[PDB]
Amino acid sequence: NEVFSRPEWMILTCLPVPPPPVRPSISFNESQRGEDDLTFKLADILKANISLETLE
Amino acid sequence: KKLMAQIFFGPTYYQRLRHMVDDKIHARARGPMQVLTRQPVEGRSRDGG
DNA sequence: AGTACTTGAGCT
RNA sequence: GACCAGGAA
DNA sequence: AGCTCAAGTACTTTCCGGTCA
Repeated sequence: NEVFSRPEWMILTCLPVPPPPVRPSISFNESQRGEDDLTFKLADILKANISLETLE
Repeated sequence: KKLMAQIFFGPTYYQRLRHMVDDKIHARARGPMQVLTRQPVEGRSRDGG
């Protein structure tokens, strides 16, 4: 569909980052974060992206 | 008055089981909500839906 | 828990 | 709160 | 090399103790 889904868009170049309510930090007491699994996976993605970016 | 029937009647070992009702009974109408889903939390203990 | 489809790999 | 494990009409 | 299959896969309920940042 030329408007809503072109094939090129099956490929990712820009990664939408979901906001905290999707990946909320379940924060026991106060001096202890407790971030959500997705927040980590994104962190990884971010990191992995920076290695590649500086590497080239 | 006498019962018209005769009854089977005697000792029989019975056991008190760990399921007691005031440990079971539960009610809720507005109350603690999950964080992720914002739906009611689970379990009598936690005061769930 | 047995059947589903679908994947997979090996043989002639 | 994830996750694992065990036990009930 | 390709092409056939058997043998490979994941997938198909209401209640009420541990370890993990």
